[PDB]
Amino acid sequence: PGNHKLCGPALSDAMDVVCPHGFNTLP
Amino acid sequence: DKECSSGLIDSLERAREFHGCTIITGTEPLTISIKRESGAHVMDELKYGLAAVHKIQSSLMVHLTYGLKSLKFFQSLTEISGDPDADKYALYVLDNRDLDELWGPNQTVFIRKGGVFFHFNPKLCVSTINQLLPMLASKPKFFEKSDVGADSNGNRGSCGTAVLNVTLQSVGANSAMLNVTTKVEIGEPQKPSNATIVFKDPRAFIGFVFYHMIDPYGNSTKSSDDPCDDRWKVSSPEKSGVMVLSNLIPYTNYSYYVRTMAISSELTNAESDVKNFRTNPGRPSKVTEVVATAISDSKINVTWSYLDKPYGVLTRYFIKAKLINRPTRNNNRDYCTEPLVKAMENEYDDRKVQAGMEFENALQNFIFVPDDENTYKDEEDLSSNKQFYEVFAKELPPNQTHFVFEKLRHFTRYAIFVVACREEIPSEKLRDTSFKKSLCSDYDTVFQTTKRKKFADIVMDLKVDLEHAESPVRVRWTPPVDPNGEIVTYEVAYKLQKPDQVEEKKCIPAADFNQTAGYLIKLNEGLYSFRVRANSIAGYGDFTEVEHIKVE
Amino acid sequence: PTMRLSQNVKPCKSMDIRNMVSHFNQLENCTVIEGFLLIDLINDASPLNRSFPKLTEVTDYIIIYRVTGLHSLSKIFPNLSVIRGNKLFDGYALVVYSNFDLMDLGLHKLRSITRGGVRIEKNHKLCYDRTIDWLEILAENETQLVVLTENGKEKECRLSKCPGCQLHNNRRLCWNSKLCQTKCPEKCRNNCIDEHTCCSQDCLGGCVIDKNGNESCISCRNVSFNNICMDSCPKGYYQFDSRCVTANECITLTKFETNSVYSGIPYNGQCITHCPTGYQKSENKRMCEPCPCDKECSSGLIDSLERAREFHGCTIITGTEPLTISIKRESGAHVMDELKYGLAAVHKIQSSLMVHLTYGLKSLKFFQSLTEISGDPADKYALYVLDNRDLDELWGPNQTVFIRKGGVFFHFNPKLCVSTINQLLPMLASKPKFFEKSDVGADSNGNRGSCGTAVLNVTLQSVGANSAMLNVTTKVEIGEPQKPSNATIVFKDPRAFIGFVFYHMIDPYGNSTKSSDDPCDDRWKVSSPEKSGVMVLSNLIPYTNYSYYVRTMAISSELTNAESDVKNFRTNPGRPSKVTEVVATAISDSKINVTWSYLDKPYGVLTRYFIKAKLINRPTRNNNRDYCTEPLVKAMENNTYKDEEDLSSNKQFYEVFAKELPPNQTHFVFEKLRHFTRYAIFVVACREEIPSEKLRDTSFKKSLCSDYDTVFQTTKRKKFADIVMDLKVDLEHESPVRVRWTPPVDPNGEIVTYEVAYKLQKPDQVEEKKCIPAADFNQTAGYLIKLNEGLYSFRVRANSIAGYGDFTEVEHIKVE
Amino acid sequence: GGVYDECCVKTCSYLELAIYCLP
Ligand SMILES: *[C@@H]1O[C@H](CO)[C@@H](O)[C@H](O)[C@H]1NC(C)=O
Ligand SMILES: *[C@@H]1O[C@H](CO)[C@@H](O)[C@H](O)[C@H]1NC(C)=O
Ligand SMILES: *[C@@H]1O[C@H](CO)[C@@H](O)[C@H](O)[C@H]1NC(C)=O
Ligand SMILES: *[C@@H]1O[C@H](CO)[C@@H](O)[C@H](O)[C@H]1NC(C)=O
Ligand SMILES: *[C@@H]1O[C@H](CO)[C@@H](O)[C@H](O)[C@H]1NC(C)=O
Ligand SMILES: *[C@@H]1O[C@H](CO)[C@@H](O)[C@H](O)[C@H]1NC(C)=O
Ligand SMILES: *[C@@H]1O[C@H](CO)[C@@H](O)[C@H](O)[C@H]1NC(C)=O
Ligand SMILES: *[C@@H]1O[C@H](CO)[C@@H](O)[C@H](O)[C@H]1NC(C)=O
Ligand SMILES: *[C@@H]1O[C@H](CO)[C@@H](O)[C@H](O)[C@H]1NC(C)=O
Ligand SMILES: *[C@@H]1O[C@H](CO)[C@@H](O)[C@H](O)[C@H]1NC(C)=O
Ligand SMILES: *[C@@H]1O[C@H](CO)[C@@H](O)[C@H](O)[C@H]1NC(C)=O
Ligand SMILES: *[C@@H]1O[C@H](CO)[C@@H](O)[C@H](O)[C@H]1NC(C)=O
Repeated sequence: PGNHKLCGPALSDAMDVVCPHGFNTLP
Repeated sequence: DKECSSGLIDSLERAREFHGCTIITGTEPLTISIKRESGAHVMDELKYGLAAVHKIQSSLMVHLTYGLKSLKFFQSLTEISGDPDADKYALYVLDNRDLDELWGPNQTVFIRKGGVFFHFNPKLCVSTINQLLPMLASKPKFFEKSDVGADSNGNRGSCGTAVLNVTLQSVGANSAMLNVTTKVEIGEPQKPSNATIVFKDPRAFIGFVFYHMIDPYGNSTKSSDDPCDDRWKVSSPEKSGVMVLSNLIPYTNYSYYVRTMAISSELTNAESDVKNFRTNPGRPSKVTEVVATAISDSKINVTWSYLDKPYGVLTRYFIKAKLINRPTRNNNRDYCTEPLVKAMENEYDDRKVQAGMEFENALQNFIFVPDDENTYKDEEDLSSNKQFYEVFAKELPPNQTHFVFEKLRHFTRYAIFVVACREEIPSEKLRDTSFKKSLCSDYDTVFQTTKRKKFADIVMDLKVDLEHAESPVRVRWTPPVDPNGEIVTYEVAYKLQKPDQVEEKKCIPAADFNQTAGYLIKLNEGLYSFRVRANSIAGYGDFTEVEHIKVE
Repeated sequence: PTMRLSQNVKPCKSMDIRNMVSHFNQLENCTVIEGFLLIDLINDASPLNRSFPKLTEVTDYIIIYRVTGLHSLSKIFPNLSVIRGNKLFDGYALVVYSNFDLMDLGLHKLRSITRGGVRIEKNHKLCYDRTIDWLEILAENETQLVVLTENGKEKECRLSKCPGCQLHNNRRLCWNSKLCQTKCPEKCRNNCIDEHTCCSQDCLGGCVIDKNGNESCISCRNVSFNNICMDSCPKGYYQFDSRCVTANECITLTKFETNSVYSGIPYNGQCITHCPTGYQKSENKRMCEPCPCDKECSSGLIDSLERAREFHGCTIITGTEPLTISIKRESGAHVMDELKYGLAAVHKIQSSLMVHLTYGLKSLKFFQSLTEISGDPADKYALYVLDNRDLDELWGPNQTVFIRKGGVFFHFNPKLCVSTINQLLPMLASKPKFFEKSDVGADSNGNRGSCGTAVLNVTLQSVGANSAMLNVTTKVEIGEPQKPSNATIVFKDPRAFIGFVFYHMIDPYGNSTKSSDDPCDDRWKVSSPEKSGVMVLSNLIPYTNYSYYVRTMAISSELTNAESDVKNFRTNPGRPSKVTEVVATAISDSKINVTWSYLDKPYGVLTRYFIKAKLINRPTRNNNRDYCTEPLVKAMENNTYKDEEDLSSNKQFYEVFAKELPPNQTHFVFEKLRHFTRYAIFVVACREEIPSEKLRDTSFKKSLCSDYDTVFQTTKRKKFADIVMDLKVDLEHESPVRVRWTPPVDPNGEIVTYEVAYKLQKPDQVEEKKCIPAADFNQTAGYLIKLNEGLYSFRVRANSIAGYGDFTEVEHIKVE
Repeated sequence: GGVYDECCVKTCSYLELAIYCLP
């Protein structure tokens, strides 16, 4: 998909679908 | 013309003072500062007073007003000469709460000199200011920030409302649903087809809120002259674009409209047109004040009326008349010993949503790392002897509320019913076979009795007898067959054929008629005249003619 | 007392459970987490077969976000006891957000939240939520940061049975159907084994009690060291978030922030995170060296105080971007102190600042470190305050930060009394005497909230049952102040003043607050302005609770108005209402029963019921028609209060039954009335007499009793007796027969006619009857008769106004 | 950078969001 302006829970859903696994951890 | 004084209008009565003033003069500005406490009819009085004026000599000012929605009362106003408030401002508008509209849309005013002033107008609409641009004589390209408090006006009164299609799918006799066919993008659309209306965040969009009410004329306006109004029943917000209404009045003319609810910080909104519908012909109201009177032993007059709501259109009146089981002998106590006279009886709050908003933003930014025969149809039940109908039914047109009925059983109490009914509406005929029904209303009983007959079935075959002709005299007759109700006693009577003798009389039950069909008495020697009457459950009967015999 | 800690302390720094259940192994054996802890993005928490009771505390805060496959938070933490709240995320301490599988918490082991608040949100499946008391688990000071919603309990969660378990605020206190909540005695504040058995207050999070009777604190009130609790650390050991730590280990230890890993600073006896004002961390980064202190930072926007964390320690703010505090909050939370931490360093800034769309800001007081903004643009506006529905005041009385350029822009600040703005003038370069009209809303700010105005007094001076009048006690300094102090109500210009206005309403409870701004929804009645300070009410409902208040309507664009508080009074008794649904019912020819009620405003202490019954003349013979023609077969029927029922002249019946009855009664029964006579009936309620009335209104106006109205009833039909008597028949010698009797002494009303009847003893014969309108019966001393030859029997029945009387008995006669 | 700054403030795209999707 192209350009994005996601906000609200939509951004969380978009992140979840963009990758089903893997985040660098905060520390 | 009256060229009445300009100056301060601090209250409505001052406008009342200047009633009918076509012209207003006085170089001092016309100042409008009504602080009335929202008690309605502020606009009405203003028009009553000021609607006559067509031209203003000096400038005019308005500020600190309470409860004023607009200046629309200036119906006659045409132009402002603007004589100095100063030369800078022909018209001045400051700190006007609740104000949201200027002169009538089809009207155009002319401003003679200088500029205007518009700041601190929270409910006034910045776009509306530009409408004054052609009105000014100098024809400026736009009103500058110095003149327009754009950031200080309309911040919770925005107006860019996209029109919203809204249509029902159907309606019952008591309910309806609304289904906004216009599609709204809650997230940023990323440019799909059309998407004419949009919001930057689903959370900021509370949902659709529905307004509806009852209006036979379908002309109720959106706004109200009194800012406080409740004619519109208002419901809870929802986001599915569909709502269901219930507890509605059958076949009632309604009016409705919907609006978008969003955070106050958010300033985009959408809005629908005023639309109406009717709510199916429902159950009719039962007939009103039905009453009847007997015209004869065979005839009765029946009357009624329909004052209550029809809840549709009356297809036809339906009548049912029945013979109840005829009044029966009350053997509890004796007749004869005592006779009977044949008597008879008868604003929104956003706090919680925004609190969720910002906390969620911070969190996400932190986490991530890099009893009735309802057939109701005309019919008659005819007696076996065919002298009367034990039941009668009839359809009648809905344009007359009285009728007469005949060929009833001569003596009896009757039970009758009248009911109105509605049509087989197309919305219902598709499945009005799996019961459903409900076309016709319920009803109430009417009880009445017919009059007594021409004569009380005068007992016939009267004769007098004597055996072994000494033995007592005997009197014989055939019992009545058509008395007004059950016969209760026979009243035999006779007189001696001489001057000043009384004519005796008797009473007796139905005894001994089976044995010999006649009564006997050991009457003394002489010549007498004989007659008889009988009495039924309908009290007294009537007498027969005379017969004569000599005795010894 | 110095004493043992429960279980050995195995501390471990902050850890994050992310993307995998396996990462729980990282949390092995920790008695405490010296930091924050979180669990997120575990969609399939089913493999959680292992639990960890060893841990009992985590210091900073907890967040649980977007986890499914987990039922109750207790599944992972059986024994988590306390949150020390050393750092508070978004001010909160407990956070659980958007976790669909979460129906329960079940954390019946936690005992104290040391600071901040709790936040469980949009976890739909959650149930048994409100039964948890969170006001007890927080600190006793002002700490109301409880936020709970979005669970659909009204339909999805009706399972709140609980055991029977303690019940307060009209519902049980629970975690689920099994685990009931428990408060230890008010002396404790959650430092207890159970509801009553508590250790020393040093034992935060409860305690373990040794079988030998030795207490064992689960956590220390102040600090810990070597599995012991003490009030202060030994010399040479710095305090680190729960415990005493050497300087070297403090250096090895670290405290985390959103984008930093700061190492511990052993300084002035505490393992400091970063230096205070006037100090800077040395290039060795092992201690804080003194400085000046001054520090520069970039401008920007502050949306949440979490971002405000980033601005701590900045003495200067640069960048042409207008600074904008844009925070909001459910309540008046820690925002003030957290912003104190974040901004107390800044004293100078390059560009202007705006505040808008903000909630919960009590004031700008936290900016006291500021001294000058210097302006920059937000074009040509020095300071901007727009739509902040909680801000009311800016700074301390002595704090005044100069503004060199631009004009202020204040709007929609409904709780900010404008008088505060009038203070801002000397800090602006032009030192003007007034603001330009486009600068500050004259009514868009402070109008909705009181936030000020001068105090005022008033007292009711006299009252009637229908009227009252009031009188202000405060002074009024019209023009030049004639008498300073003692409250003034100053109006520098007499032309500005107009007059006092009074408000009032009906209020049984007397807690209507004050005038309401919105159109309609008003219930107060306003009054015209008046000068003397005294005004009169009338047409008031008697004996009713009324509420009122007073305020100076004279705005005249003058901002020093005054206002009074609400006050209450009661009208005088007045006059009682009429008795309701009064009904009288016949019981016998001499007995009646009457019932009533008083379903209306008493208008005074009801003191009695005035029962009165007056005998009325019975209906009399009407000479309109001769009633022999047809019989009237049956009867038809439809001021100074005083006692003393009365009896008849012949003493046969009561003539009057004016009686005293208490308000206690609702019905009464009557006896010894006369048959077929009509009685007019009253029942009137009466109030007490006012102390003033019994010495001022004695002569007249009474009004102690209500209005009388007539109810009517008849004694029924008389008994059968006394119809006719002395019946006998005789002969004149062809000779006429004569019959005799004496008329009834007290018939059912006056005799209408005699009704004689006779019958032969012949079988099957029906009798014959005749009337007599009393004729000259007694002049002839008997009625006259002519019959045929034979033997006969006779009867008579009375015919009177009440209709037919019964027949008298028979006797027989022969004629030849 | 923070997502709320990199998204919902100024535009962005998935390929930019992929920076976060690192196991
Ligand atoms: C109704 O829908 C039509 C398209 O079907 C659209 O052109 C029109 O603008 C809509 N009108 C309103 C008032 O929504
Ligand atoms: C009614 O709602 C449904 C979805 O519930 C939608 O598909 C349909 O288009 C709506 N009707 C109209 C006329 O838009
Ligand atoms: C609607 O019509 C009724 C009847 O003609 C009229 O009384 C009423 O004033 C009308 N209202 C509007 C808003 O047109
Ligand atoms: C009633 O309606 C019938 C047709 O159904 C018509 O013949 C008759 O004239 C009408 N009478 C009145 C009084 O309207
Ligand atoms: C009797 O019946 C006739 C015919 O239905 C009607 O015209 C008349 O009004 C009735 N009588 C009364 C008193 O209504
Ligand atoms: C927890 O501590 C025990 C010793 O008490 C140790 O054997 C075990 O390995 C530790 N847990 C882990 C996950 O290493
Ligand atoms: C504030 O100023 C007043 C005089 O206006 C002074 O009396 C007071 O001591 C000052 N307070 C502080 C904390 O400086
Ligand atoms: C109002 O009360 C004061 C005492 O509080 C009294 O001196 C004054 O006369 C009163 N006003 C009137 C008009 O009686
Ligand atoms: C105003 O009333 C209060 C009590 O409500 C009283 O303490 C005070 O002295 C009064 N002030 C004046 C000036 O009467
Ligand atoms: C306040 O008044 C309301 C009615 O307006 C009443 O329901 C409530 O109990 C009152 N509360 C108190 C504390 O008086
Ligand atoms: C009188 O009426 C009252 C009405 O409540 C009833 O309780 C009482 O028993 C009655 N007494 C008599 C003697 O009728
Ligand atoms: C009514 O009076 C009786 C006797 O005097 C007394 O025992 C009772 O409590 C009273 N009831 C009421 C409601 O006053």
